[PDB]
Amino acid sequence: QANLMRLKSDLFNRSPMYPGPTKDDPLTVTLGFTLQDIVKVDSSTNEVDLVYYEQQRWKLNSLMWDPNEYGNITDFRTSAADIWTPDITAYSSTRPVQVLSPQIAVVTHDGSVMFIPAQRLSFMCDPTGVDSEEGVTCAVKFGSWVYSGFEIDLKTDTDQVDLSSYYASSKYEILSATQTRQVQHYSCCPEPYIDVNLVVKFRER
Amino acid sequence: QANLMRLKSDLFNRSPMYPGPTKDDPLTVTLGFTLQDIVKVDSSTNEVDLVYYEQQRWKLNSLMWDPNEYGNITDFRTSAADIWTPDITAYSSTRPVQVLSPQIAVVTHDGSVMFIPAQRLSFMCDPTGVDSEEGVTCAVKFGSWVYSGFEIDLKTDTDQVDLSSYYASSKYEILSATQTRQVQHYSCCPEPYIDVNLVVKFRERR
Amino acid sequence: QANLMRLKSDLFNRSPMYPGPTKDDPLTVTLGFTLQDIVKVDSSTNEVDLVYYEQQRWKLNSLMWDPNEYGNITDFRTSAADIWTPDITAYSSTRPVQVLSPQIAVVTHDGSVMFIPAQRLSFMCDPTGVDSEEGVTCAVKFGSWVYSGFEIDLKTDTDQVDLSSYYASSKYEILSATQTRQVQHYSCCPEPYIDVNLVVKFRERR
Amino acid sequence: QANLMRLKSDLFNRSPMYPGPTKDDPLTVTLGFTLQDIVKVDSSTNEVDLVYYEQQRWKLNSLMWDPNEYGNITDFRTSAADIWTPDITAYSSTRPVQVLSPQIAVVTHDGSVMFIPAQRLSFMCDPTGVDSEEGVTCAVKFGSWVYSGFEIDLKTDTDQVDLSSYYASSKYEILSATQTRQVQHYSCCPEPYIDVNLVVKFRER
Amino acid sequence: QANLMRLKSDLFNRSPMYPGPTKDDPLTVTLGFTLQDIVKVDSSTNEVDLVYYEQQRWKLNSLMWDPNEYGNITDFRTSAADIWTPDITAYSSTRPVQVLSPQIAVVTHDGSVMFIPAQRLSFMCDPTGVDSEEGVTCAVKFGSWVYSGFEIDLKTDTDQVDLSSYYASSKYEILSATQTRQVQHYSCCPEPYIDVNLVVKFRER
Ligand SMILES: c1ccc(C2CCN(CCc3cc4ccccc4[nH]3)CC2)cc1
Repeated sequence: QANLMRLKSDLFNRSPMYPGPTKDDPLTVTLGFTLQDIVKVDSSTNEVDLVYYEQQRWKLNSLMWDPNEYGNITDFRTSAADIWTPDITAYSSTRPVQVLSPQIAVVTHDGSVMFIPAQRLSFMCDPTGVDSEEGVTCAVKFGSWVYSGFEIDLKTDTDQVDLSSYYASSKYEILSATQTRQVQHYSCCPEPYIDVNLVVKFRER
Repeated sequence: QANLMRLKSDLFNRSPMYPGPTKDDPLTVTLGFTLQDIVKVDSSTNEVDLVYYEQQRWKLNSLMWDPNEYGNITDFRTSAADIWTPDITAYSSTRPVQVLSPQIAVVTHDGSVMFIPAQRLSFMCDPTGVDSEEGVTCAVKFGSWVYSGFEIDLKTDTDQVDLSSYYASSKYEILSATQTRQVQHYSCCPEPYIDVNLVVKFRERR
Repeated sequence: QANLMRLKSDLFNRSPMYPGPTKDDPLTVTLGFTLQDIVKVDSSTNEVDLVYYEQQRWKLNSLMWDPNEYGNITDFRTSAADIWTPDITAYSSTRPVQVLSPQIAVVTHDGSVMFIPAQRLSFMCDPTGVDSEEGVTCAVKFGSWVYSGFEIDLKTDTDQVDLSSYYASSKYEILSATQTRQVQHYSCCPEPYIDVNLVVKFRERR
Repeated sequence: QANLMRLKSDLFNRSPMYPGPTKDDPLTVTLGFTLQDIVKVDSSTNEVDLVYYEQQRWKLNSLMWDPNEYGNITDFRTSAADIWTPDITAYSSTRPVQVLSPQIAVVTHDGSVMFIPAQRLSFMCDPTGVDSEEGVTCAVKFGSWVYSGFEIDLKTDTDQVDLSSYYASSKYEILSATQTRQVQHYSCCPEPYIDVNLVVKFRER
Repeated sequence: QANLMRLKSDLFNRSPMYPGPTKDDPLTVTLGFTLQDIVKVDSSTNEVDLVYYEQQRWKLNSLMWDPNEYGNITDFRTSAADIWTPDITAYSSTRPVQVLSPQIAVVTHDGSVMFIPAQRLSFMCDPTGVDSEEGVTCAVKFGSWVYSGFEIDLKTDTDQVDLSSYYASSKYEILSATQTRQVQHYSCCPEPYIDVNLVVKFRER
């Protein structure tokens, strides 16, 4: 207990928080989606509600330590407020995202961080043809709101969304769910922007 | 009031907060559910709303004291923000949980903590057959979001949910309610994962 | 303004906040309800919404002062966040209570505190028979969530709920509204538990 | 910018916040309503929703300064959290009031404060007869929750609610809107209770 | 990293926050709208819900630095709470605006600030004729709530709202969307007030 208290004090109370990446020191953020349920479909407003959990991973040199100096502690859990977290947001949401899980991250001695928020998201989708055999395709882009591809490099481990935790008695059946890295340009900035496109094909069970 | 002010100052202002359990220092958390009401059933979205209070108890050596050194004070009440609390959550919720009670915990001189938040939860459940004699079975898993079974040992005193405070004029009658501890070794890694599966069998009152 | 600034500084900046009552130093809290309106009745979920004022009164020796030492100031108003407040909650609510008034309390030189939050509460009630001449009876208990009768002694001035401020053009007419103090004993602990049962008999106007 | 930074520091960092009025030092608060729209009417719950802005004015000696000592600055804007604000509330609301504007106040060198929060309020009103030619009359009292007329003297500039900003394509048309000050006296206590009774007569367009 | 941590410390911890503009030191705020979707239309309450990005740009001398003194850092990202932000609000909203993006701003070495909050707004609009070929015209004014045209000079880059990110499968089709600067005079003091009128002509798809 004493060694962990000493580690947290040395990492967070001694030095200031990580101020975010720069062009000279970019950061790689790996995203992964686990789709739990398509809760609601609104044909009158063209909104679809998803329940999912987003796995986020990044590495910081400022969060590194030698386990031998801290009673062989290799990892710990801390409030997400105690550390820097990437500004990953849905680009086509219609309501503020609702958090369904505790905001706690796991820090490893090599500086690796894992943050897995469970969320409910309302996003822009026309559900016409959901009642058919062919179904309907919905798509939402996830990315850093303010950091370009020069500061935050977004990645996926696989393009396959995890559907092993998908609610078996859901109103909607998943036909396909993919997560793809895209490099986009905007009438904003000449720098490239990176997003992860979550594409879900579904129909009424 | 002076002895309690002195105790709170010695326990919270002198030392930093408990940083959570580790594999070398695991923590046992006892979980208990008291079901008060099945408020809403949504057949179009497959959501069911429960009102219940979740009893949580754990013991910390850092929260121990000698009552004789603090005017024979054996226990006290403090804001849940002043102490560490386990990250126990519903794994299949559809809305952020709503708190219906003050966020205050009871600390005993032996280091025991009791925190009983009253909550309204919307979770995933197909209520088809609720209008029948047989009823319908809903299930929701509770556990630590970030800690494994090597850090947090989640347990239940009984597998029976307390139904003594269940609303008598509820729209739904409950037929059975169990709280069972489950160990899931199947995930990735050699570490086990623990959860309390709250299983409720219910039907429309008649 | 200078004398009040000096008083608030001496009462709040000099000493830490009151840490709550103990068995050795209990606190009496007087509770009173002023029913303003029965806003909503939900026959499909068995929820009833009330708008009421909850008068709360307690006395603290730490909040006492001599008016002669502070320019003859006998009382003042302060944010409820600057002082300790009792954890009085509804035992059968279905939604987090909504606050409709500023969270400010009145402190008197004898240490008396007056806190009257205006609230909207959704609680468990079957409103079947509200459309009848006889009406329907709803009940909701109020009490400390974590303190027993040995730490917080809950009291009422009267058995009657103040209906003088009840909305005259409400959808529902009040036939009777009582607030009764109840002492309960549970098998698990020897301490008595106190609650105020708010019982309201009402029907659809005319 | 330097003179304003110096003024704010001298007014807020040097001295503690105004502790509120007393019987010996009473404060006059001038209240004014600008009705923007009657959004919703609920015949099943007897609730009416208004969108309006509430002009509040008071004067404090602690907020006075000599413009000549601060680069001829006669007034400034500050967050409402930096200053004391009166506890003016609706006495018959059914939902917590929703704030539609930034919580910023204007302070003048003579100690005058102007705070104009834009709000959405749900209050108790039977709207039976709104669909008729005669319309319906709704009333809602506003006043200090904890201060009596001996501490806060509530006033109005006019009896007329400002309707110059009322939404022209509203579902409901305003037939009359008064803003009248009332004194309530009791036999028990010598303390008067002051309120501003906002009375609105309206019908469906 | 070290140079950025040093820059943020020198800009925010050394000096107090920007206290806002004055008549003697006015500020130009550039406003731009990117309409993403007309989510909801409520014919019973006369409310229309929009999802848009509000680009805000201003320049402060207090936020200037020499990149050469800070490891050639030309820009950075910081929480909107760490800096002053203009009180730009919708004048005819019916609900508190909902934020759909992280509250982070970009600061450039010349003192330029870019803040782009993504929002969901419910505002006053009669949607009668939306089901027709001609459609319906909705308008909503945006401006500083407490600052006059003598303190905050509101500007636009173009008269045209960015519709390149408008949801293609929306329930409503955009016929025209303009953002125009207006100098209006209110019932208060003789100082002019500036706004940006967002006018949207739309119909059912
Ligand atoms: C402490 C002191 C005052 C108040 C308010 C005073 C103004 N009243 C509207 C009219 C009113 C009723 C009423 C009932 C008891 C005593 C004084 C009262 N004044 C609303 C309550 C609240 C808390």
